[PDB]
Amino acid sequence: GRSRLLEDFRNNRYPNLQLREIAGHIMEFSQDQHGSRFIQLKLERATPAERQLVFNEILQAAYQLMVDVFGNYVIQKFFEFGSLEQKLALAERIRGHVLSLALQMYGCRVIQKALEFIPSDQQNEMVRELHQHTEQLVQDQYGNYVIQHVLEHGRPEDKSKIVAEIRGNVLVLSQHKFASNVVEKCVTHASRTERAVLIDEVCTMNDGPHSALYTMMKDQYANYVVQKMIDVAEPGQRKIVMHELHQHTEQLVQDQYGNYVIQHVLEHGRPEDKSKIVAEIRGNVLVLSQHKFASNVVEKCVTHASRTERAVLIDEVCTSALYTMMKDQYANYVVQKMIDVAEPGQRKIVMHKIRPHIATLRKYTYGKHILAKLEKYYMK
Repeated sequence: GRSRLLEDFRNNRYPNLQLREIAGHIMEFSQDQHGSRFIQLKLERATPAERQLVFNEILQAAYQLMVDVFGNYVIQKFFEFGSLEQKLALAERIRGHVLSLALQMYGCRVIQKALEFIPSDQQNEMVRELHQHTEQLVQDQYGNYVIQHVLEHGRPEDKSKIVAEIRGNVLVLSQHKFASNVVEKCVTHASRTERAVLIDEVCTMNDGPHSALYTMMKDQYANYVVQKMIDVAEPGQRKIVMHELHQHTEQLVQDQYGNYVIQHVLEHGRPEDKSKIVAEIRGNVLVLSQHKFASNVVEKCVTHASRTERAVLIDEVCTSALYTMMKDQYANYVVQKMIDVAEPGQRKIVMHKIRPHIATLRKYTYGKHILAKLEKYYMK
């Protein structure tokens, strides 16, 4: 059913086609996978008159195109390169349907592009329609992305309304697959008072099987919220959060999701918190390096601990444990990190233990990675 023009374009018959040559076929091209991309790349360098001619053929079906798999990109580009009254015309079609679009797969991207390029007075009239269903949007598969956009670029009063909607549900929404992204953006972009209240909510003692903080640290989605809370919490609330983390470090370094929080503390935390984590895995480097989840924790300890702590962690393996670790799929990366970070006096000891197995390492998958990394310092 395609026109001969669109079929020729898809078959690469017109290498230098222009927007003027597809007049009368803009709707057909916008709904085609390759024709839509043609309008996109051309929409950025055409005169406003040429854009207006393209805009004329899609105005009546603009609301249809906003949810189309391929036509929505043409609507997005008109927000990114169209004139003022064109964006006001597109925004007028969205008025009354902001909720319906924000919940759609491609409509949520049209809503984001709209709030990004339309004047502020139209952003306000559009974001006020979002505040009516904030609780519904933060948990939606696509509505949460619109709420995140307001938390990153909206007005502080708009962010306060979103924070107030999250208040009292911080624990539950942190564990939600999509609301966790919204809760994290609140901790990042709310005021220091608002985010201190949100952090304080999960710092309260509850009667649940685990504390609110410990439950979040081991949760699939809420642990990403804990990491952001650790970054921004004031020293008072920070000591409370880190205290709960230290009480469960042994389980967290091996948990499927808790190990990420431990890694975050090792990368960005205070040296005192890093030292207590190093002290916990100290004595178990061999076992934890072969663990599918705890191996990345041990690797971060070798990378971020102090020189004296690294010396003890590295010497613990040298007294063989290195052979078992080089043959392991997870512990292999721990050995390579130890070679890079060890002081030259201790690196000689590590390379002296790897030396008897050099001829056998090439059989293992990562043995090449070990030999190529040994070549950087061995006998140099």
